[PDB]
Amino acid sequence: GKGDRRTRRGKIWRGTYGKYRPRKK
Amino acid sequence: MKEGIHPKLVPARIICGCGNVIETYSTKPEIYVEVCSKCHPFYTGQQRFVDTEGRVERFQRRYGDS
Amino acid sequence: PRSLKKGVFVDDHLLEKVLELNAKGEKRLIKTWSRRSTIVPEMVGHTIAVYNGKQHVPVYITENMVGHKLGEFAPTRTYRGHG
Amino acid sequence: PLDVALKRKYYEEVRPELIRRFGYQNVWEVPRLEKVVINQGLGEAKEDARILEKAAQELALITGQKPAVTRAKKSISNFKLRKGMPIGLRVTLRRDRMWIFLEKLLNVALPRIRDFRGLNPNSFDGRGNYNLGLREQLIFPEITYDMVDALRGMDIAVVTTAETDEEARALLELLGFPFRK
Amino acid sequence: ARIAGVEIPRNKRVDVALTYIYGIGKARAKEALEKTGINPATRVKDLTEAEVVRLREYVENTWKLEGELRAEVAANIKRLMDIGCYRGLRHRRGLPVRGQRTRTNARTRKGPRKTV
RNA sequence: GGCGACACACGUGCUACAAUGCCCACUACAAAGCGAUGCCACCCGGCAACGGGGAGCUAAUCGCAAAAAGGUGGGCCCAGUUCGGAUUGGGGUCUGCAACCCGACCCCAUGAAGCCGGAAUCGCUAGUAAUCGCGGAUCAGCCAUGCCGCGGUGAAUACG
RNA sequence: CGCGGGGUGGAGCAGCCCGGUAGCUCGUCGGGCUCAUAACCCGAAGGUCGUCGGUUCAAAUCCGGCCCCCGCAACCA
RNA sequence: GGUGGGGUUCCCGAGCGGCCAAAGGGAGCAGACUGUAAAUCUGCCCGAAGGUUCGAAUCCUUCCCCCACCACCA
RNA sequence: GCGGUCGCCUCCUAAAAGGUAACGGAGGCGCCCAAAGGUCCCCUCAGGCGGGACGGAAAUCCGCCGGAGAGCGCAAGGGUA
Ligand SMILES: [Mg+2]
Ligand SMILES: [Mg+2]
Ligand SMILES: [Mg+2]
Ligand SMILES: [Mg+2]
Ligand SMILES: [Mg+2]
Ligand SMILES: [Mg+2]
Ligand SMILES: [Mg+2]
Ligand SMILES: [Mg+2]
Ligand SMILES: [Mg+2]
Ligand SMILES: [Mg+2]
Ligand SMILES: [Mg+2]
Ligand SMILES: [Mg+2]
Ligand SMILES: [Mg+2]
Ligand SMILES: [Mg+2]
Ligand SMILES: [Mg+2]
Ligand SMILES: [Mg+2]
Ligand SMILES: [Mg+2]
Ligand SMILES: [Mg+2]
Ligand SMILES: [Mg+2]
Ligand SMILES: [Mg+2]
Ligand SMILES: [Mg+2]
Ligand SMILES: [Mg+2]
Ligand SMILES: [Mg+2]
Ligand SMILES: [Mg+2]
Ligand SMILES: [Mg+2]
Repeated sequence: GKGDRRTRRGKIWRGTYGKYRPRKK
Repeated sequence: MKEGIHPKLVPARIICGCGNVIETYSTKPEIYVEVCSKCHPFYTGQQRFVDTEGRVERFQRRYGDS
Repeated sequence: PRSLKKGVFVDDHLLEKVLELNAKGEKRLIKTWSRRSTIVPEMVGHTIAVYNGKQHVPVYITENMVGHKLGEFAPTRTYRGHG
Repeated sequence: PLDVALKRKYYEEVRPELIRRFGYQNVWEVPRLEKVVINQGLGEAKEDARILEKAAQELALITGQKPAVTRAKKSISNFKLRKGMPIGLRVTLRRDRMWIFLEKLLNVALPRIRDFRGLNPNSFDGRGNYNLGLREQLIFPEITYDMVDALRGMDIAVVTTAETDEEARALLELLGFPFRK
Repeated sequence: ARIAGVEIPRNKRVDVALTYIYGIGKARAKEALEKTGINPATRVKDLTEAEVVRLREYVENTWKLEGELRAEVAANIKRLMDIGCYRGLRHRRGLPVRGQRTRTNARTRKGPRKTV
């Protein structure tokens, strides 16, 4: 959920990046 | 011992992270065991695995030079 | 948690006076307004009077206080409960 | 079943080291193990005997003896308990069967206790017997974890012919009891 | 089957069932799977009792776990108190430790409300 | 130093309590704004935050940029659970003279309350409500879930 | 002195017969409605049972004492 | 001691030889209406043993209690 | 008169046999148990101290010490391992 920083959409919520939301194309 | 209504208690085979415990002598022969110690896992012949002692230490070290 | 790991910041106001108290032959009570700094190892066994905003609180210093700031041992508020 | 490794280990390891240490003049004077008595206070089950009989089924499985039932000596009101109700189970065991049980207890049971930095060495009662309590019953090999309705522990009492404490310690030490030093 | 302390998981999946241990989950799970070369999609209900000891010893000996962890966590927390530090006496008062605000809902740390 | 207190009480909110749902992969389609004392492609090291290196752009040129929901495929199988992420332990990145009080962020561990909410009470009549992301302002950094805007998909119902 | 009844949350009352888990109305506290108060609505807290002994496994409850209370009595003289 | 009535789902209550989860009422729960409280409305949910028949809550024997009544007391 | 009382058991009064009074001091009974009865066979308390998971002043368990202070259905007395 948007409050678990350890999920994809979690990190999208705070709009940060990381292991669970890496920046790539 | 009273005859009837009593468990058999027959010579058995116990296994573990180690080899076999030959002694046994219990009802329900051939039993499996999580971890037996006295073959020296678990604090006997203590390995003290994943030990630390770093509570004071860590901020004494990396902070030493940095 | 938190951070530095390059620079390990501590004020040089007192670090001077502490280093000078290392090899002096004397140990006494050093009044400081610096809670921003970090404590030890050359600090340990020394008594520092730290400011909470109101006064300087005496604090004895020992080894398990290591990585900690000097303001942690000088709390700023006064509570004693509600009722 | 007269072999029993621990029994032997008492005679060909322990008895000798014992005489060497305390310097006993007589054959009999050196400490013997008599009587490990196991006991469950079960008063958690009062008006339900169904809970009791499953627990005595349990002991027999680990001990090899059907336990006794202990009954309320006096009525004590504050927690239930009128007089004569079943309180818990108690089994005495000796002579071989104590051996075969103590053997398992040392090699298997105690290793399977969460934490377990070893057995507290103040439980020697000063006339030289030792006592220990256990939290759950599945630390014994005979228990399968799918047979447990609820975890109930016990009291183990071990009696020595050792007149003193320091002696009784030695005996159990040398038998391989993991004391916390 | 059994793991440090006891903690028997069952059915579900090997990788998920390892979460159910204290000290382990997500990251520490999926890692110990490939390092013992075991399929995480497999149900623990059925596997080789080999993969069971491969898993056990790794996980048990790699990093400290339920009994040992829980006592170490409690250990620092003791040291935070009794040293007298602010981090510590917020552990004393059962109050919030890192920042936040106690004027309104602290509840998790504070406990149920006691009205007046 | 305090405005950050905390037995408590209230307003406005965010995240939820799950299977029209959660997680992982791959794959799409916007608008408005912003930036050369800044925006930063691309390459390397790092699990990552980020750190190096470094090209373009005074910008319909180059950059923030990935839009998210959605689509496909696979997993979870009704469980206080692969729901939910509160607390707390440890480990680090960055701004800054300085993050103890009081920062934001990353990772490992921890996983709380919560199973749709008493009396009551709020919004909304259409590209509205619901839901989904994105941008600015202020600003070193940020406690922004706020505010002011942008488009994405897109209901119900008005007897009277 | 005599006899009968009693004493329990802040108030007023049940419960005591018949041993085992203290209830009711009001009041108090937190919320709701109101511009606001009162009424009303949704929640909550609060008593060791006058006191000291005793009986029992267990006493507000059964027994004894003391202490206050209400009622009746004190006639022939 | 005697006579007559009983005994039904939590309470009351009708209860019949062709089955009557067993009328009905209220209580409880969930809905609708709601200033408060209700009223109204909709759904949810055979004393005992034995015995007679194919069928027993129904008929008989028996047993246990209740209610009622009359009578007696050395 | 009013009040209390009225038979039964226990203790004291009662003066070391028995018995003995007062509106002398204190308590109890009007039941109970098909086992709480007969017999045979075993067993021995309370309490204190040390030990022992949930177990606390006391649930059950183990050690030692404890000659009866426990128990004997109910009041007291006598009795009693
Ligand atoms: Mg989640
Ligand atoms: Mg002894
Ligand atoms: Mg604060
Ligand atoms: Mg403010
Ligand atoms: Mg908000
Ligand atoms: Mg152009
Ligand atoms: Mg819950
Ligand atoms: Mg701070
Ligand atoms: Mg659920
Ligand atoms: Mg709500
Ligand atoms: Mg309109
Ligand atoms: Mg959502
Ligand atoms: Mg935003
Ligand atoms: Mg009010
Ligand atoms: Mg009002
Ligand atoms: Mg009493
Ligand atoms: Mg006259
Ligand atoms: Mg209403
Ligand atoms: Mg008279
Ligand atoms: Mg005489
Ligand atoms: Mg005489
Ligand atoms: Mg009398
Ligand atoms: Mg005793
Ligand atoms: Mg004792
Ligand atoms: Mg006696």
